[PDB]
Amino acid sequence: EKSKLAKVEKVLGRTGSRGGVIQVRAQFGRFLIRNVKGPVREGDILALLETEREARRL
Amino acid sequence: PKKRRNGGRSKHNRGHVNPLRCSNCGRCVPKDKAIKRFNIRNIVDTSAQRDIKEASVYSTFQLPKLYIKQCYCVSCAIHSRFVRVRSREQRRVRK
Amino acid sequence: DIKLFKKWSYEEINIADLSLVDCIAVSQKACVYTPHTAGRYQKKRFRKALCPIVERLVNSMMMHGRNNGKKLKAIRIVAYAFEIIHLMTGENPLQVFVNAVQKGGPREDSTRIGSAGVVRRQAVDVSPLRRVNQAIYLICTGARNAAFRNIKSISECLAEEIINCANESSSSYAIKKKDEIERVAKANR
Amino acid sequence: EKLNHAVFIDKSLHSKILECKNMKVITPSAIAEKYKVNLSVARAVINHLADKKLIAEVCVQSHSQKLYTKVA
RNA sequence: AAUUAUUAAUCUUGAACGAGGAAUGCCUAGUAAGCAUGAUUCAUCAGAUUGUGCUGACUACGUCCCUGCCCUUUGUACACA
Ligand SMILES: [Mg+2]
Ligand SMILES: [Mg+2]
Repeated sequence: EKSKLAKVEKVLGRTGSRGGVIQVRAQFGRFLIRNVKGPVREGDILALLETEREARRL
Repeated sequence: PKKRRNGGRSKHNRGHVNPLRCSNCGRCVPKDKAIKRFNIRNIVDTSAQRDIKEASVYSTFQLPKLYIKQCYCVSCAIHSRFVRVRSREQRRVRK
Repeated sequence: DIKLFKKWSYEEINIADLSLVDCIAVSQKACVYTPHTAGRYQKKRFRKALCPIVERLVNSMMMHGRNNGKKLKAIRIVAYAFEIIHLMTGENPLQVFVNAVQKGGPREDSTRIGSAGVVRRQAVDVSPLRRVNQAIYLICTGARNAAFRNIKSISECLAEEIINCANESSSSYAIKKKDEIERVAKANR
Repeated sequence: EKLNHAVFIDKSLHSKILECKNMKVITPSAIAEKYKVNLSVARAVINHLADKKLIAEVCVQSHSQKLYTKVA
């Protein structure tokens, strides 16, 4: 219900059956690997609701 | 016809070889013809593995592994892509 | 010294979110007297983020076939709506519309991923540009469907939708749709 | 679910419709909703109240939107 | 040459239809959609076609899941395939 903000550092690739998901690496200052819906750029900011979780590599 | 020199298995200087049973479909296959795979796996993945470390006594814990030694028949093996169909010249490439 | 509609300033308005700041534009080139600019905003990937925020709103009121291309009518509908928002709950009408944009979009969703051949409805995160697009779209449809076959005019419904959205009350079409998306996403991951 | 708006002003309803003058926002849709009168009536009472300067214009009117407010 | 009413003009009458099930089409910019108009056929008849302009959005900046076509390897008792 409360947000946490992270900074995107680079896009890695696109996942999903129809290619509608984006694989990124983000820093809050630990590093995490997250999976994003919608157009993104390096330097964007994401509001993460669940903190301790990741996505598998591609 | 006669598409393989060894006939699809490795038997020489013998009459009969006892069979085993497929790990996936239960079929009977002679031992010298099944494909053998020996897998060393982990109990849990790397994320749930470090949750067990910090909930543990002994302050230095090593999770045990698993040893399986699965065996398969030709049909139940190439449908799961442990083994693929190759070209005529590549069929001879071992190890 | 430039006002919107010659009445409202946007020289003291802030975002106060720090995530949508770079995505919605009230700044040097976006300061216009009237929301009619014949710009070319869909030629690159992100030039949509430089269009003035109020012009994006008027671009969405011309929907359902019967009203395609009627840009001047949409400018009038929004202009009178901003007047009502000022008359009751006396504040800067554009500041209220900024608050609605920041609260009307979901922060996460769910999508089908076949990672291991098995497909789940595993959840994902939403990008700031996607959040802004959703907020504008959800507000307009709520006002549009509220006024069909009703006494209240299109401009009165729009003003009531914007105030309720920025107040987090669950009487707006936007907030209850946002919560329905996030409830499913929470359930799935 | 039918509306049954009245199409004129009764003797009893005559005094009640004039309090509307003391309203934050004044528009035919709001007048008709509070007093259960037509919209053609709601325009008639605004024109009467506006000419005698009991109601203040909020901005320049249009032929499709006619909001007003109390004088103060 | 107007009856089976060519087409236009005036006064009356005032039906279904409250956004449409299973299915399915075309579209990424002055484009979709909305709006009209020139020309063809033409003694007289456009709800059609072929052009032209006016007002002018939302959404993506991808993918091989569905449908097609192409390439490589593999199997065939098919070659009217
Ligand atoms: Mg024998
Ligand atoms: Mg295919």
